[PDB]
Amino acid sequence: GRMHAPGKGLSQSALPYRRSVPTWLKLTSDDVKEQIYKLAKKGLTPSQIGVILRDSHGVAQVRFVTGNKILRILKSKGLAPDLPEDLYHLIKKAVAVRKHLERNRKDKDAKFRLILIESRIHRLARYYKTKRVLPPNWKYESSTASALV
Amino acid sequence: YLLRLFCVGFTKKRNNQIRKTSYAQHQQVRQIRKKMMEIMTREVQTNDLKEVVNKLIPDSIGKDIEKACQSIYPLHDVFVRKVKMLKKPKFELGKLMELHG
Amino acid sequence: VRMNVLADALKSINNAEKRGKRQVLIRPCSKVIVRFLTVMMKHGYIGEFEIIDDHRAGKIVVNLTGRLNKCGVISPRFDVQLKDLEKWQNNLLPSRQFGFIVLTTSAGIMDHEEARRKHTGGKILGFFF
Amino acid sequence: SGALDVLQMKEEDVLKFLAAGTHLGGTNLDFQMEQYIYKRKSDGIYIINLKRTWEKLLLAARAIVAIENPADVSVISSRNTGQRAVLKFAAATGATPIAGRFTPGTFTNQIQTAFREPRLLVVTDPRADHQPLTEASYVNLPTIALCNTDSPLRYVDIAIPCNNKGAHSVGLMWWMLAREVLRMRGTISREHPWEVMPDLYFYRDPEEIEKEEQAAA
Amino acid sequence: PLAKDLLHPSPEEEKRKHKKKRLVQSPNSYFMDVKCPGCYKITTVFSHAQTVVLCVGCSTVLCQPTGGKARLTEGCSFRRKQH
RNA sequence: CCCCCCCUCCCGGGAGAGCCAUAGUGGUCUGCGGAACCGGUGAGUACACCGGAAUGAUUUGGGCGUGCCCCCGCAAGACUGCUAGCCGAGUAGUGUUGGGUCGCGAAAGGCCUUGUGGUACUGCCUGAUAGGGUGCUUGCGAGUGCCCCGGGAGGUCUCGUA
RNA sequence: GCGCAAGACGGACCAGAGCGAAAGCAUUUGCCAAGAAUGUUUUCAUUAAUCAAGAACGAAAGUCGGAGGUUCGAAGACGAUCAGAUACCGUCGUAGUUCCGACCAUAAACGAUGCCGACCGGCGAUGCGGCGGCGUUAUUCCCAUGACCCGCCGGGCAGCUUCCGGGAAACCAAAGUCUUUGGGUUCCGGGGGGAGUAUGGUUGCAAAGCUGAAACUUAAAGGAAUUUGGCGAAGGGCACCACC
Repeated sequence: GRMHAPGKGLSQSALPYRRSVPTWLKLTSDDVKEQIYKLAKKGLTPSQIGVILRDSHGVAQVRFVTGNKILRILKSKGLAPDLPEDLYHLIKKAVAVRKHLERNRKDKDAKFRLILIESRIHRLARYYKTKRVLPPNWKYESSTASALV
Repeated sequence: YLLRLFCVGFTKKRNNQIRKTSYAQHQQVRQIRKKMMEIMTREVQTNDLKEVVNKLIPDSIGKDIEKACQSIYPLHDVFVRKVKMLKKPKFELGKLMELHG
Repeated sequence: VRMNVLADALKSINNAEKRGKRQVLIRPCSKVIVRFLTVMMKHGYIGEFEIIDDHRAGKIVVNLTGRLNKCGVISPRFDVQLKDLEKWQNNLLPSRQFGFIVLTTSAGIMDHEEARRKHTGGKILGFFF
Repeated sequence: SGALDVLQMKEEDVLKFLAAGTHLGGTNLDFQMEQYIYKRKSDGIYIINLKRTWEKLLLAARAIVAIENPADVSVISSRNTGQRAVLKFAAATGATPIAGRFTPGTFTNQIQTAFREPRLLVVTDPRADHQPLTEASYVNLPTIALCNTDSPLRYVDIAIPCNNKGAHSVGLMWWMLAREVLRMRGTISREHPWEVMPDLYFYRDPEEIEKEEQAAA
Repeated sequence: PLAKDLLHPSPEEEKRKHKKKRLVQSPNSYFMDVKCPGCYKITTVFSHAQTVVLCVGCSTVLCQPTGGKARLTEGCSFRRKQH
């Protein structure tokens, strides 16, 4: 079940058992690598990069045509941002919710959802600190809303 | 002449239908209401009182309503339930004589 | 969530035996499950049990012969000694002519009688009779 | 039943099945009759497989002729549709009929006058007639059922897929069962059929008895 | 059923069940290719697009994002590829 | 004269977008061969050219969706819309759900064999002999009855009346 | 019957229907923000479950400050009922009822049933999203679109039935998979009164909320269901010791 919702869901991707390169596709690794390079310097997040590749270029997954995933390629170049994308989106959502609650005073459920997303930010922050990708002096506050947008 | 036209509509149960519920979603009702308001405000703002009343003695506005709204969900019963007047222009006599002939 | 796949597997095969199905399904798989089912088939309570393999999570199909009564799991993971397993088999097993106690020793997953004749012991997995 | 060569279906039995309407089912579908329904046609009607019907008929006839006492098999009918069929079947084979208000004091109460415990029981339908099933549960007594796709199945050893809403279908199925059990017992030889009349077991509504009485001499 | 065999049933049985209840684990969606009637270049697109996609040469848009599979532009020839 | 009428029964003449069909009639599918394989060239769909390669000399029309799609010739079959002789013509006008090859739709004028056999009826009405609204009936429910013109006969069709 | 003015509320449409953590939510329109489920050959890769400290929200009633308070209506005032009513009944009636703030955190806040996860039968329905398949409806041919019908998939409120099984039985598809007793985990109770009482601490302007005894008495207090009761309970039949 979900970790804030009352209900339980079942909706996710499901890769097949067949771990092989598609025979009908004729693509190398260098052209798709510079396609990652171009679509990363255009200013997009890696989930949308995987979406746009499997939408337009007909690739099954990058792991079946290479030996590594997207973020490892981006850190090999160094164009991966210092903040993870899901944490960035959660911080942006929390900033938007707090900005809405600044002008809307009496809104109890929005405040409760603010508490829930702050709990999510805290849990991901402790995880990212204990897996040594962020320094321990990093800490999220309201005054950092314009710092890490 | 400023009027306030009211309208009402009930959905139609098909003869083939076995389900007894036959409701509609909120966006369907919203779009039906938008189409109904646009059609009802189009037929009044273009003509005077006598012409829209002569169009209102038969069911012409309603015939337009079940002509144009059956494409989204079939409905059968629309009458103009009430027309309320709010304000009138300056009082004269030629209009009063020309409505009588 | 699920944190003991062996207890769920044994409860599922117990429920399906009590209803009387012939072929059952277990959604997880592990080393402990497959060695436990081999010692099951070696002592003769089941038949030819299958396993599917994929790159995500294998499933186990187990044939049944109806020669089982109840098959439980000791939770949590207790430890026993050689002067201790008699106390367990007196108050846990239905008799001494049948009913086996499985346990993890240094030589692997194995039952209590050859552990007694080999004079070693360790943590206990479950039980069946 | 299907292991041998002569025991398969004949050519006119398919014609009798299609004439009597022994292929159409009800509206719903049960979860025990799933292996006899092949495919759902239009108008909400499910189709039984006739090979399965003939095969289970052979198995039930073998189970009937397995005993050596002909007066130890009992047939039960409750509704007014199939009444003459079980009576003339018991006249031909040697069975014992109970047609109309099966009394509950037969197999259990051992002091009553109507006390007869059989070896095999043949019910017309489990849903329309469920009282001998409950009393057959209380003694060592298997049951033979002519079940439809909407009839629930309980305490049934051998199930016959049937269309038990028409009297012609039930009568013709009883006719083929009697024909098979007399061929298996050794009275009528297999090389020549005795097919003189299937209308011995056919029931007609009370209009046709007066109509045929006025038509005949 | 008592002795229900879950080793190899009919493929309709795995067809009617869910994508994850299937004993051999495989999804239902697939890859496809489709062209424009007044063009030469043909490109491939997934069955569930989730973004609007246009054919190469910037001539005419091709698919539309839906909740289920992406609906195609009217008058376009296609066939399912498999390997 | 029972009548200003009106209604019913019997018998004919006209339109229709029902079935088996005729003349002008447009497409889809059902098999066979492009001598046989591997790449380059040019912006255009199925095109032209070469370079490899099989018997000094001669060659195979193409596509990139690897397997069926275009262009040919043969063999005839199953289905298909309009017109009433044809051009005019699917033409003005005609539609809101959205486009498409887009429904229904005459003409004026001109030109030729000079223009379909069997087969039912038609409560106004928006969209036909269809779909979708919707009657009269002994007061109650129902079998029959209900297009334009003409001729004869009759003037209270029936099944039970909470 | 026609106008003016104020306040409150959104019937019928409204269902064993939806949403939300719960308390709760129904005139249309415009703006902001959040979310379940569905689909996915997208991404991080163990980020997981429950929770002492601590924290948010929380029907009515209650107290402090205001504009304004229709109707209803504690305490109270006046008459009838009654042996006696300071009760039921009727007419007025203050604080309250509605809005903006400031507070206590109490209900039968009850599904009198903790959360997560696995398993064990069926039937026919409704709500969402997706999917396949006859035939109708938006000027008569195609396409997906809205609706109609037939089946499938996932989550949720469910309904019927079931010697699966459980229970003291009412009943439960969970209250099951339990002497054949062990999946993980938080709170919580040992005959009944005394008593949620006194003291102490705690919060509060205010009512009270949380924490929470002792002495003494007591052999019963309680839960399920059966048999005729006994009903100013319902529904039938009879009698001149009942009536017409």
